[PDB]
Amino acid sequence: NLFNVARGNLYLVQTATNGNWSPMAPVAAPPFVRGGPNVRVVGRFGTI
Amino acid sequence: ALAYPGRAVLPTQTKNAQFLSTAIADRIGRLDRANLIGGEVSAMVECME
Repeated sequence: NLFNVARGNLYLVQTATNGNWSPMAPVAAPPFVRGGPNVRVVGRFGTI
Repeated sequence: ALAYPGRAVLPTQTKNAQFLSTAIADRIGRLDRANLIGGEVSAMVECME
């Protein structure tokens, strides 16, 4: 992190929060993981 | 782009994209570069295209 490189994955949820916020160290729980319930992995090329 | 249908970008459900999504990924480029001498041109490459 001293060399402007972050480890770990990246979330793109929205939140309309007014209070404190920190993308570096989010105190709250992650919204989901890869093997979790109702979550699904996209295939190759993201075909809509 | 015409050489390598495996390198296609498949944005939407094109009917071509219905076919090109079935493409096995490691079926592309060279497979056996049968070279003999380092620094000299390879004798016989073996590529899928």
